Amino acid sequence: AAFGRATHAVVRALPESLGQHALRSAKGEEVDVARAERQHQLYVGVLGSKLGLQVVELPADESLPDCVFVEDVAVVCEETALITRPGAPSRRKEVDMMKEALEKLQLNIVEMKDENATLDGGDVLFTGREFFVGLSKRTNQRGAEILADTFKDYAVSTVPVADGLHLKSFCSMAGPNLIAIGSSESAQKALKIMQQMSDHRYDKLTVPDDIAANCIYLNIPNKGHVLLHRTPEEYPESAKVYEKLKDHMLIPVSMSELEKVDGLLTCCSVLINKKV
Repeated sequence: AAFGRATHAVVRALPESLGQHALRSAKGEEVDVARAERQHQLYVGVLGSKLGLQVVELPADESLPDCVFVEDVAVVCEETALITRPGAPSRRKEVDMMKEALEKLQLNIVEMKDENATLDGGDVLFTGREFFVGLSKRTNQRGAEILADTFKDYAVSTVPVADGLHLKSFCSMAGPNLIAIGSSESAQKALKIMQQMSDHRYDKLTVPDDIAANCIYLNIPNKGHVLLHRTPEEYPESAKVYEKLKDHMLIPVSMSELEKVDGLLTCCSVLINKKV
């Protein structure tokens, strides 16, 4: 029915191999794995206990150190699940535990098994109206075409993404017809490419920190517009921009330890709307 409706959330536990062996763009501090596990169980508890989603929590795999970032292996729109082929070849066995979880929930399963196609679902921004697929180092044109043949009801457009990023490294849906966007020059150029290719005017929400533009919008029954954004302790200037949304229910979620391995808020869940 409404945009942002979900009943189910597919998540995955963190391996202890994440702190040394999961992929990171930038060079920085060592990853506290136990602090990354406590921040991820607060996130699952927002979706499961505080919002009432039905949580499938997949077990961790120590040979897959990026198995927590489950948005990259599955794109779900309505009841059709596109099982993606990820751009990193070491992450391609994370589609095995996802495919069992989404056919236990009885969705329609389309597998991206073409050997020339890559797509990360963190390059996929679903606006409710249409799809924007970021062309990056993890997602080619052939993976964007397989996403277009899977979802034939929706317009699929391509945007170039600057290097080492996903498309949702600087943007997400913060509500119906509302795109949160970072204020860097790679983020602002990509929003201008996305606004000229669409039929619709989207309302725009500029936050100063680019990683803080990744937020989770949810339409939850008997609670309304729900926005999961980053904390004021992490990013103070971008959380006061989120506090101007007085119709939204704002939940601050800390994700400070998974940000060292470029993992953001949308990357750790696949949100499913299952109907009757």
